Amino acid sequence: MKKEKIHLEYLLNATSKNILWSAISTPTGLEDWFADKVVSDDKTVTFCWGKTEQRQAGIVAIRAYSFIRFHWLDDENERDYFEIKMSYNELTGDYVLEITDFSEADEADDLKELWDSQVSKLRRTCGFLEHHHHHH
Repeated sequence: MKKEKIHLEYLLNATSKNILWSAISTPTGLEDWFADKVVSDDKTVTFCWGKTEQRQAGIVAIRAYSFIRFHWLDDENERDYFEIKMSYNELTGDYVLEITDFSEADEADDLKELWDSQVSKLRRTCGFLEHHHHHH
């Protein structure tokens, strides 16, 4: 009936730094692994695919890599809110990666398939292998 808030934890190896998801705050960082092209402006990110249909999303809050929040200019206040944290474990070297998503009970089954698919796979690949495929 009402969406559930879920923080999804991914274990990233000590080889990988903060720059992974800290890249999404900058144009050249984001378009390196997101969309065809990303043209930025002050406090607004403009995504450009094939010159037909280009989108904009404003930042809510951010600090280095401890947390970063994106939210659309079209979706000003409803359900399109996602944020990404990462923290450096000084006791081992590896990163704890925490993404805040909203999903219904029926959709949480998909997100838990994405949970087990990623957390088990990062171990056997030793680093990264992305399978949280583009839905919404």
